[PDB]
Amino acid sequence: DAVDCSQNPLAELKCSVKSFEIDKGIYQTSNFRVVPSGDVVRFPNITNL
Amino acid sequence: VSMAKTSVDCNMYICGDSTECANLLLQYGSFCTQLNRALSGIAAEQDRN
Repeated sequence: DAVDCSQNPLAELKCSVKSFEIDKGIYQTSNFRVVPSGDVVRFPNITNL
Repeated sequence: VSMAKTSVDCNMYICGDSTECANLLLQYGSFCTQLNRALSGIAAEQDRN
């Protein structure tokens, strides 16, 4: 048998606890974050020329 | 009969958005995982208490 650890939330837990069978309950399997979008770059107005 | 149910994001703490750091953290194995279990265990007791 085999588990694709990226398929779904269930897969993550199974891989995380290293088991093909889970008894019951609530489990934290990973952290998460939101990915930033575009870039914002800012430089000074007037310089010497 | 209780204390704060604290939690720590290991990766966030060690590696402030650094890919190189993360690679240099993974080389240490289950370090983050072990810490997570310990903190979770405490919070669980805080509920029972």
